[PDB]
Amino acid sequence: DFETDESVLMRRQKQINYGKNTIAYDRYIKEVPGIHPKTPNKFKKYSRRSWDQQIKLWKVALHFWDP
Amino acid sequence: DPVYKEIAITNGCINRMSKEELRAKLSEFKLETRGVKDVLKKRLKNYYKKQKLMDSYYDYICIIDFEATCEEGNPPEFVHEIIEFPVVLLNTHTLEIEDTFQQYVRPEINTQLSDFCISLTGITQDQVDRADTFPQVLKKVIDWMKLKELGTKYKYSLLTDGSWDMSKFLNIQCQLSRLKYPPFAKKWINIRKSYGNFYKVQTKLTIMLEKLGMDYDGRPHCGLDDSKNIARIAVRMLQDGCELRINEKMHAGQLMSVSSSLPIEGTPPPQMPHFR
RNA sequence: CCAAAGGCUCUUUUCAGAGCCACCCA
Repeated sequence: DFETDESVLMRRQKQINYGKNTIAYDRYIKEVPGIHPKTPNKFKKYSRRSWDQQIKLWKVALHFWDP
Repeated sequence: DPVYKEIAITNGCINRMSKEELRAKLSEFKLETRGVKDVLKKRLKNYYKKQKLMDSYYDYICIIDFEATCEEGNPPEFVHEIIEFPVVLLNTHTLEIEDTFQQYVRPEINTQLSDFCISLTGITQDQVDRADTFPQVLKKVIDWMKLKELGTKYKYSLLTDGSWDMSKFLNIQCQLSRLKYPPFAKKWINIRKSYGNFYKVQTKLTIMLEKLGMDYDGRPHCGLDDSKNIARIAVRMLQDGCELRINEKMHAGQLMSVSSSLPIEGTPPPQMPHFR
């Protein structure tokens, strides 16, 4: 079973948007896998600690198109 | 503000540094170089933040660490009575211990200290036998704070290593002595909670000093000494740029957290509580 | 699979910041 809660999905999506609304993210999609940063799947069931961490590692990763 | 943008970026940059790299910059800027990796990351981040950004704060902080009657095995259902009441006055501007107060307390029920208690705390039966009762010592402690002009001329707060000195020890001691829990003691700073949030690292006074590269000074479990060592920790945290805040309170005889989202809490001047 | 993960919560300081609970207090 997956994540159904709308409020959780919405919060996660906003977090993802924060990452996608970066230019490193657009640099990424211009150019471009296994190391390529993959966007966290919001419908997946994850603990708060795990979801946030995945989002943290993902956002750091996208700056491979920055400092 | 755009300058915070620049900070968040340097923060990430400091997040990826190794211990030596961290230890290197701090040395370079002539700052404290001791402490675990997390302590240093934090120390270095505040240096920048501080640099790239260029009171309402407490003038003094009273560090208090009670010692109480105890028993071997440390049973959960034990009725503790305070036997040592120390107070260490920390000047936040000067960042030095200005003065101290220490008194032993003679317990009314457990009149005889167990052997475990005597060896643990180092407080002897003679010291307690000739000591005063809690209400009397509380009176003297309050008169001492009044002489320091705490709450009137100076903004201050109580600070403890944990939440039991206030929520448990002083709490039941008041019940035993039959007096109302003192209002000036209802809110306080739990240094452990702060330390954990600030540096991101259980919590024993002994572990907090260690992760800071500090050595304990004095006899462990001597109320005054622990208090003095806790002050060394608070000083260091203030120097590492942490704004210590009253973060826990007593409400309905129940422990509750104080929101870090509220203006700096000023503690009322001390007043001897009434009986009943 | 992997990766992530103590259970949670807030914020565009989001390459980031902040907090609650649990654990700890003689």
